Amino acid sequence: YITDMSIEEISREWYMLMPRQKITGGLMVKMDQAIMDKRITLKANFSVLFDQLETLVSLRAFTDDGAIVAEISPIPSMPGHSTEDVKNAIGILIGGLEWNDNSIRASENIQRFA
Amino acid sequence: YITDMSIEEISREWYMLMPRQKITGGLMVKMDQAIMDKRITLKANFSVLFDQLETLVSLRAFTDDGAIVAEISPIPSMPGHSTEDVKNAIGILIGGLEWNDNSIRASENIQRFA
Repeated sequence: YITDMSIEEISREWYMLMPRQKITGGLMVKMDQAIMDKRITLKANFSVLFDQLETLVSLRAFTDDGAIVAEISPIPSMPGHSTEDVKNAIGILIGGLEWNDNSIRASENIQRFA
Repeated sequence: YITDMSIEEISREWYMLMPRQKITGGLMVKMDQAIMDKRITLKANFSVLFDQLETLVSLRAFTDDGAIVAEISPIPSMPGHSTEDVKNAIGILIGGLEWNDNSIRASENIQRFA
């Protein structure tokens, strides 16, 4: 099991100026269209089996000022999913952010297991 | 050499309310951020060689409305783009559009050669 976020930072209620979402694999992917020209920093809490991602808890995206603008949590009702599902939820999100000229950096673990 | 687009279509000028344009290779994807939940159809005029694509002249995207909301055109300063470039511009455009809950359909010719 791995962690990039304070139990606080993962339990922090957050909201969007311009809500967007996309449901993939077993993964909900939300992200605020309002954000542009910022650095976004990706932090995932997740589990691992045999040196590889096993299950995602939450990935959240922070700005320089530590605000969260996008999350990638499992589906509430129907969460079962693989890790190949995750790499895509991320491509998806990252893709959306970079459309608004934001530049993206990812947690170290996030790059090891994805 | 293939043409989904009547000359009027590929020549006509067109506008956006929430413009956004990414770059990839020698190609310039612009899209109107202001469009939500519309069906978009991709028509592309392009040159083919053998049984695969050669040079995009342009790819525009239309609502059932006939209005063009996106365009993947070759950058004038450097004009050269690649086959793979085009594959990327398109994926990028789908993705950027599909965030606004838009549904896409591609011309036969596009699906055939890309």
